[PDB]
Amino acid sequence: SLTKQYLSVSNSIDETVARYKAQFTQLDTMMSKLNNTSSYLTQQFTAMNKS
Amino acid sequence: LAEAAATTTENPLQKIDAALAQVDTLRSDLGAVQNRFNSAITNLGNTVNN
Repeated sequence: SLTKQYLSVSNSIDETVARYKAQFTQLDTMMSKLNNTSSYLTQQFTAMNKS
Repeated sequence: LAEAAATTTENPLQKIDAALAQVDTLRSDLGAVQNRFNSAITNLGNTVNN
């Protein structure tokens, strides 16, 4: 009953932790994309201004 | 206000278990709503990006 409730709450908590971490992972992938794009945009500006 | 007891009460388990059932049902509902909250959050993140 009590250690049982612990089993249940541990399980539920674990589900929640996986959820949070997964959200963070996807968000960071989006970050990767945008960072790369903006970085090459920046180099292009620097060169074409050096022009 | 609650009154005093003049006699011993019968079938107390048939009331305690009913109270426990009520508590279990409420806890189930509370746990459930969090899943909807999380699904909504994920969907909102996707929609915001789009």
